[PDB]
Amino acid sequence: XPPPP
Amino acid sequence: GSMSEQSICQARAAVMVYDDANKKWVPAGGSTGFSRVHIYHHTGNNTFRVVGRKIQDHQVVINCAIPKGLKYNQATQTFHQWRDARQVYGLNFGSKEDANVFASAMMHALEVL
Repeated sequence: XPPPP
Repeated sequence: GSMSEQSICQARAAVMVYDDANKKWVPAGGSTGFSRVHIYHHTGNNTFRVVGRKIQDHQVVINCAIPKGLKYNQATQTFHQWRDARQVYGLNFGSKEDANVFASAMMHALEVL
C-alpha cells in the first residue's frame, strides 16, 4: 500500500 | 438499483487513485474536491460496492466492488486505502468521524461477505 498523499 | 441496493453509510472524503506509473496520488475523476461516499449493499446478492459523487457537480468518481477478503488499510485516522486487481483507491476523509463511519461500514461488509 503506498503512502498517503 | 434503488430497488436493489441500500446505503449502509455515507462519509465525506476526497477520493484519490494511485498513479503508479508516476508514483503519486491523483484525484479520482480528475477533479480535486470532496465527495459523498457510500457503501451500497445489494441485499439480494449480499454484495457491496463503494460509490462516490462530488458534492459540487455530482460526478461519479468511484464505483468499485468490495470483494470478499479485501485488505482495508487504515494508514492514518483520516486516510484509508485498498486495492483491486486494477487500481489502488484512497479516501482522504473530512474528519475522523467520517473515517470511523466509513471504516465501521466497510468492516461490517467484510464480515458479512
